[PDB]
Amino acid sequence: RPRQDPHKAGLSHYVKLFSFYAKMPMERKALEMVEKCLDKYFQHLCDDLEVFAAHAGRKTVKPEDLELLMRRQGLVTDQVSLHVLVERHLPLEYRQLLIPCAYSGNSVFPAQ
Amino acid sequence: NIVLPEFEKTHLEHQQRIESKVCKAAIATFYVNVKEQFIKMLKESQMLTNLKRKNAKMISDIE
Amino acid sequence: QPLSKSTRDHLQTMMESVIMTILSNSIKEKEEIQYHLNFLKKRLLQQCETLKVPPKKMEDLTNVSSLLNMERARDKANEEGLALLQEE
Amino acid sequence: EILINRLFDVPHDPYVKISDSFWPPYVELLLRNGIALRHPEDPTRIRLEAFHQ
Amino acid sequence: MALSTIVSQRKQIKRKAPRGFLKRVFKRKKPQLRLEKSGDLLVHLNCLLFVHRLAEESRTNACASKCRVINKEHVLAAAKVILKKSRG
Amino acid sequence: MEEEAETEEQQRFSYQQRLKAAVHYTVGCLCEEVALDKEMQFSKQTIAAISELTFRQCENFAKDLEMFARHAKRTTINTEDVKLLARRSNSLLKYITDKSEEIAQINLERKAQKKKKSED
Amino acid sequence: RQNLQMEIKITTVIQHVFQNLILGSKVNWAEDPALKEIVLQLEKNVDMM
Amino acid sequence: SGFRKELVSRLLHLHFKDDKTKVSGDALQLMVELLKVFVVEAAVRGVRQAQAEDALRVDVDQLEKVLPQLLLDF
DNA sequence: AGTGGATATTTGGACCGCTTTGAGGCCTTCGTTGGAAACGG
DNA sequence: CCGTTTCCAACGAAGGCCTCAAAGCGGTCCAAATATCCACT
Repeated sequence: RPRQDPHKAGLSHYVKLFSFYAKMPMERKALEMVEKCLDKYFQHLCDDLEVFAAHAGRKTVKPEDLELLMRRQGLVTDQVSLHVLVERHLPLEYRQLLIPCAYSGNSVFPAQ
Repeated sequence: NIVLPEFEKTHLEHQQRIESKVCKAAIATFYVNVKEQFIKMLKESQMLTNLKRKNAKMISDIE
Repeated sequence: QPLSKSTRDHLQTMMESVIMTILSNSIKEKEEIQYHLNFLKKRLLQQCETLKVPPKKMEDLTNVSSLLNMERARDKANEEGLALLQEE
Repeated sequence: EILINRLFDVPHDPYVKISDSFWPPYVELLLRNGIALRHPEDPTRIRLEAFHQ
Repeated sequence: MALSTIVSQRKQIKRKAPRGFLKRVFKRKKPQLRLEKSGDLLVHLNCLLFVHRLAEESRTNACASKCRVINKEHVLAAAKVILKKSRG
Repeated sequence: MEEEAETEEQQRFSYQQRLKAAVHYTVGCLCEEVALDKEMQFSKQTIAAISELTFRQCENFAKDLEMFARHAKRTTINTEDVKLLARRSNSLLKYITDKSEEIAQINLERKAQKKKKSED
Repeated sequence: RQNLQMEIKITTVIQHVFQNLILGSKVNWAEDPALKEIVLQLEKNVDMM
Repeated sequence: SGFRKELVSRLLHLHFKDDKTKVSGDALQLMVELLKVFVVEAAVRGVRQAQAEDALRVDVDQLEKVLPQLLLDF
């Protein structure tokens, strides 16, 4: 009779991704540490998105706010845009939804 | 030791061309500055070499 | 035999530094005095290039005081050790 | 046609710099369908896939 | 292998992202705001990049500190700089 | 064409050198007024390093300010961008916010004085 | 022989480009027989003709 | 004994992407004080590191020991 | 969007050979050290 | 004739590789919740 809370079930994906990217054997005592760092990072991300949306003048969060945040983080630049990172790190099912593409008589989706 | 005199008179090879007050002041100041640097660095070099050879001789003597 | 370019670059950065510090206090006639400064600096570089000197050897200038202090300490230690050994 | 010509004329340097005429829709289509490939160092240069090799 | 030590995953799990978990987290944290259609995908991408940075930093810290197995202090010292670099 | 471009480049370089000398004098004044009452002495290499690094960091500050201004569709920079630029650590964030409160009460004083002058 | 090699290479490149374009265009080719013949003749080899 | 307005004005204008973007008066006032706070913070960090050593003077080493984290904060 | 029904998911149960860590041996090869010898006074 | 710098002989540990034995459990098969989801209304 196993019991798993949704929080740990959600964090296990990123914990396993960390274990795969480490390419080294890791002690079990680091899992809770990585989970706490992920929680703190999510808190700071939510706060930064909130203040950026407040400064933008709207209540909703738009992709330009996340682009500005990633640019301040040093990940996205003018030359290396967000589309490059999406193509590098995301599968096709998400690229079809994020990056606009034209087909069948200049039909563009999504509308950009 | 031989390059120092020549460079020295280069001082008066500049005085005959520039004539403005503040330019002459800057010339004199930075020239005496680089001269002090030259003298101190060469003296430090000589003392360093002498101290190295003296240390070698003294450790040989104690051994 | 001309000198090595190590002391050359040492002198050039020292002269750039002293030009910068004497310009920090300069207020009037900014650009032409520093133009003349760089001109005469390049001229002194040429004059040093044309000069000849018997060869000599040493190392970088950043480790002069540290090496001097280490040599002073070693000299004092060796002197006191030799004195003790001689007394014995 | 430009990509094919650059691939066939210059075999060791088939990369072409992306211009304003190449709007993002067509470039994204070609990159998604595996027809074109970005330069590994700068995404501003693209090349054609060597199907004959 | 001891239960305390976990070997590196030879095969990576499926690249499917937990969109529902991210939506629930963003709702329980800031319920007054509303996320757009596919903002969770960008949040997932940012999390992937953060995890990659943390992983490489912890790996180099563990390999530089005379250790073949990643310990707690290694990932701790890595997070103390990665969390500060990830905010802006 | 290339000669005039190179002379303009050298003029900009001399301008940059003058700015470097001015900021170096300023940071020297600051460092040598803080060192004495902080019971320690400074070396000239540290002064030059801090000068160069302040000069290089001013460019990053300008870049971030222009980015924040463009994000809000504003061609001119206001206090909100300077407050956002300081959001990395909350200590200097509160410092800059209280300084903006001081600037705000100064603006209130100027507006009150201007209204008093208009009353006369 | 060199002309044969060059024509074979060009034909292979054109075949693969056309196949990828027809795939990415998201069109139903089975309804149009004129395109069906092409998409059925694209995969076969060129040198064995 | 601080930064001047024209100094930082030139510093920000010569480093901008476009000269069409202007700087207001309050932003220019905040910029000089931010630079002053940054330099005094660097100085006090270096001297606190030197006190952690209790050495004879502050030279390049104590500066570079605290240098990276400072700009990582700013 | 609250309500819904269905079907793939998986985590605890159970067991064997693959897995790694610890220890011992033993080898082939560079280095630090002592010494004989040529050179300088 | 004698002290000093230098190449040569030599012990060593040093590292690198090989082998075996013992403790562990991951992987494979398998249960019945249960939760992802797609559109139900």
